[PDB]
Amino acid sequence: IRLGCNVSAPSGVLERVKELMEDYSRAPDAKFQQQFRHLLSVNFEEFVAETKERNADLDWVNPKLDERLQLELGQRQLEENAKKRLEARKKLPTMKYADDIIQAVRENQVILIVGSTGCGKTTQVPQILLDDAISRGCASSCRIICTQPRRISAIAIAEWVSYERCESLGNSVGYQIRLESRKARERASITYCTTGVLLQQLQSDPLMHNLSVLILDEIHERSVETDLLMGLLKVILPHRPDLKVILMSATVREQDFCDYFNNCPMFRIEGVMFPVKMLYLEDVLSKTNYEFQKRMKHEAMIEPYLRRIRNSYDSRVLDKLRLPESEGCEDIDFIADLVYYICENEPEGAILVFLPGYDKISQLYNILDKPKTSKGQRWRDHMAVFPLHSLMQSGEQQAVFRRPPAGQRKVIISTIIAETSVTIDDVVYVINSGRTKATNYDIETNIQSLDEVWVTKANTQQRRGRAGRVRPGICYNLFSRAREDRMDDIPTPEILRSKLESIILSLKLLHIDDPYRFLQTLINAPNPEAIKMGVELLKRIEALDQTGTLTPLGMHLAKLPIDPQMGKMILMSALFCCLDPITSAAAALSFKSPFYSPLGKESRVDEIKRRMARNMRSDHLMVHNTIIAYRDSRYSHAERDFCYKNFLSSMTLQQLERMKNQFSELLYNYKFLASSNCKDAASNKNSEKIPLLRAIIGAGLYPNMAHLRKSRRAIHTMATDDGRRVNFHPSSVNSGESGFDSAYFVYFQRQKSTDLFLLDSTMVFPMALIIFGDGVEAGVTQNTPYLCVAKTYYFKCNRETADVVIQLRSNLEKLLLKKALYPAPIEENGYEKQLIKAIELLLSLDERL
DNA sequence: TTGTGGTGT
Repeated sequence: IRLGCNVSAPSGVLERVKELMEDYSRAPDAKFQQQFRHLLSVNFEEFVAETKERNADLDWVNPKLDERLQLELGQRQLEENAKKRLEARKKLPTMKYADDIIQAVRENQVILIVGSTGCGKTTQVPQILLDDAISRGCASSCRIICTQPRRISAIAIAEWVSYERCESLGNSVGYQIRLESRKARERASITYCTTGVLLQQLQSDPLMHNLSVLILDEIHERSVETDLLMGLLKVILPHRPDLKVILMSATVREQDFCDYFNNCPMFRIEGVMFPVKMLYLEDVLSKTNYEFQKRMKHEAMIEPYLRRIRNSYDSRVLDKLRLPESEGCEDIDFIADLVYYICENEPEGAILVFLPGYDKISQLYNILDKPKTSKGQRWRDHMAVFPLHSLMQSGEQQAVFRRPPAGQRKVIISTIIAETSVTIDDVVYVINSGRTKATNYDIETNIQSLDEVWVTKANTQQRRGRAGRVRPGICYNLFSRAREDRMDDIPTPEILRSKLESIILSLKLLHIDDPYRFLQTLINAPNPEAIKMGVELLKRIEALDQTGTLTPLGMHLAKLPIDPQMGKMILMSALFCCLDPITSAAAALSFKSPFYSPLGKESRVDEIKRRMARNMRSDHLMVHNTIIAYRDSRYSHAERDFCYKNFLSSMTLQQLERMKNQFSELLYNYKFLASSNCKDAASNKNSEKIPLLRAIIGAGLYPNMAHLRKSRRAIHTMATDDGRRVNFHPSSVNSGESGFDSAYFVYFQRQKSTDLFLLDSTMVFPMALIIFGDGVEAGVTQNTPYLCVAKTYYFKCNRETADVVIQLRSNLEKLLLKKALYPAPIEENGYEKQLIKAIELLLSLDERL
């Protein structure tokens, strides 16, 4: 055992802490206690009955509305706005099947519609089912929900389908996503939403009584939400005979879904696209004759393929495919030559180059921008080059989407972001390096890593169509055809890679009490070791009790749109009056940092972060400071200048602000706050006290802790509580810093790439860890009296302080248990406020003099 | 000294 610094407190302070605890301990309407007890008392049978009663609205129809819409449809079909738009809609493949689709839905509860881009299924299939019900004079009985993986999809598809109907948004077509909606009318309507919205609405309506038609789209992409929803439909659909489901998929393991729902009807709908010629590494080295130079394994794969094709390609081509570095992005200069080649031959069109990461995007960018070769210098001023990465500004500006200046060919160097989330319409030529990066989590060693990997067959299939949007394109694949056959079908479904805390807890509100029983029924069942490890985390933060049942705290957390650890942090912040800074830190960890990282500006950006951090040694507080500065710039009408100087995304910042206000209102709705403004003065009386902030930030991120032993920019010896060596990720404001007031840090995310990195961190103090943590005991190890936390970090503490801190932790526990069962804001002068003021005092001892 | 991508009445 190694002993750390002294946490003992002066007599005057311990005297006051004790006086305050005694005030608190002298204390003597909850609908929520009734709601919580009622959830736990019903079995599943009673749960299904009761929800049927509260969501009855769709048992009611409006014949005057049925008729009036039946009438306005037939009437407006003779006008000239429609009948051209009906006629151009009849050009889409999906419409050929309308009557066969209507019949399949009528005769079956679940059916599957399989089709690729341009078949129109997403825009057309809702309109078909809706205009049918209108025409038969049912319009008021028809309410259609169509889920989408991505926010942008949901809006744009909803604006489009609305235009096709000669209506503004908000009438028969609407969209709802997180914190934004243009809702359609209540009946006879189509609603596009993100898959997550539909899941949250299950809490109020777990059997989907408020919809007549559910349409899941892009289920082949295997997002966590659509996998969950399909599992949950196996539970729901037996109790909902009148409910109609349409599954929708690309042709990517489409049988998996047809299998999963009995053997249900499957429509295949032919695509609309310009053909994109597929070439491989043999075909590229055949055209450009590029020459390489500056395990095997690889020899075992390629040689058998070379034999079958030996008379279809030159012997020097086949000899190049034997080089390990011929495949992928290992040689950037090779890719550079391919871009130059397409500039020389081939018609005008944009090149989209798929490389795995930020590192490789910079390399090709520098080679294309500052060319060393003569051919590159020829082409340099004739290319308009956009790097495209989730961290770079180009995605959020207008340039990369528009066609380039005349005489310039647009070359986009992108990550997998250009596969779906971001689409550029003028791309005619796709260079697919075949390499992407992946996050893997090893459950055994508890290390998440970020590794370069080969893409899957589905990735390549998708990237090919990115060349076929405008005219016939070409897709250049920088791997052999032999590699393709070794590639997996689809990427590992997201749920097999994901932390299960949030899902497990969420199921409890749906009266799915056994996560092992339920999660096993998905298309791909998660490792039960991941389920257990999720249950254990929820038990650790006391969202589930020892027998695994929901606690009152856990029902609250289950009701916040954030992971349960950060939901708990936000609650603490209400009780401890730091609401504005803590919700900023919470919102940024859930979504993302506002900082761009443009090419070449890295150190300029490390400077801006360090500046905004205001020497507080916290990535999380640093973001809040940024949001404070952002707000002040709008009050100053300086906003746009402010975002340019500091390399900040205004789209991200406004989104953080929306998330924060959402957490404000929910907590105010739950009676933890007196005001739904996250800037409200009562809620923020502590928001200036930085040790209190670090304590609450730590309360959320515990138990992720690190200890720093070294010196030198500076060099760091640091290890997590598990013993493993780590460093601050170079993008964290703590990288290379020295002169920390404390040797302890908490972090949200640890990731292995070229080292074991803490992606984000806050400097914390031992007294805060002890109060809000667990594994606390007092003792004597050598001849020193100690106080520990997590049975890991042992601190010198005299006995008077240990006996107070431990009495303090008991009262804090008793308090939280009360506040969760009987929600009500902490009264400013009451008994509860005394215990808060006791903790404020003890934590304030670590203030910087 | 370095960062695949989604998302939550």
